[PDB]
Amino acid sequence: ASDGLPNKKRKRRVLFTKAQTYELERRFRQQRYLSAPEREHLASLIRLTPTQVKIWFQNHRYKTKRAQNEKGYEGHP
Repeated sequence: ASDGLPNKKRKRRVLFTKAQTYELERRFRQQRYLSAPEREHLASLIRLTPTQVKIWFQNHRYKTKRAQNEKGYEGHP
């Protein structure tokens, strides 16, 4: 459901719920990038790891609205 899906694409995924997807998309509209004093505070506020938040903002800047998302695609980021 959150760590699994009945499809064949990617494999290994991340699939996050409505608190997690809310905060990540709302910084992706107003910002590009978010530095360590405020990025680690966003990960402690929402409850995730520093390495999964860092590579979420890495994979979202990658020509993303098609399945040509060549390096760093965890589903369809």
